[PDB]
Amino acid sequence: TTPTQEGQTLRDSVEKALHNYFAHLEGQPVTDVYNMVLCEVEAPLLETVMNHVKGNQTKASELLGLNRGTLRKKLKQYDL
Amino acid sequence: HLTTPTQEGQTLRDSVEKALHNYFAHLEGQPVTDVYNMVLCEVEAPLLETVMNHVKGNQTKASELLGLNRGTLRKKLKQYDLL
Repeated sequence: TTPTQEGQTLRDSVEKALHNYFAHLEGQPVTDVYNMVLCEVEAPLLETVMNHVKGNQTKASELLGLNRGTLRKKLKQYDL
Repeated sequence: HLTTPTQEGQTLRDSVEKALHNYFAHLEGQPVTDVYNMVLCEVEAPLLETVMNHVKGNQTKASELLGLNRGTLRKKLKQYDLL
């Protein structure tokens, strides 16, 4: 009923977070942007889902629509 | 820096934390699937377009920044409709 903002949607959070990163660079060699960015999304993504199902990795997999192996593969890339 | 009423900039990783805490809180219990594609497709989408403007359509230079080959970039570039 009072004044209230919208809610930075995940798509808009990236877009404006990236955009502000392509201004503090202003021309300098930067490679592996996809792997760097995916990493900073894939870690929090992976470990936030592991809370909600309390680490039950069988239920973690059904959420992301992944496979247990594929899940535990990326899972093992961060923290067992 | 900003010594003027200004908040702390959501570092991208933090932004992923909050949007999923918030996401899952409103779905605690409902069978949700394909969150990996769904999040990925919501990160790759801006990521491609945002870079695809830093160098103005030059896909060759897009792959030199992103770090993909002109064939993973391309088939991805059009997954999120940027051919």
